[PDB]
Amino acid sequence: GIVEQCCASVCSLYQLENYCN
Amino acid sequence: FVNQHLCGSHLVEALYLVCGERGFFYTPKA
Ligand code: NA
Repeated sequence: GIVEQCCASVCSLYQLENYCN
Repeated sequence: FVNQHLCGSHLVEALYLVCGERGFFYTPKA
């Protein structure tokens, strides 16, 4: 999920944008 | 500012800022 991708590892704009509605 | 380790309120603030008026879903567990 986003924790693994952005907290446990370095986030990206791509990943964050995946969670925008 | 997104290319780092973003945890907790920190991560939520990044979603908030990047998503704007679209909104986002924050599912820490799934
Ligand atoms: Na990552």
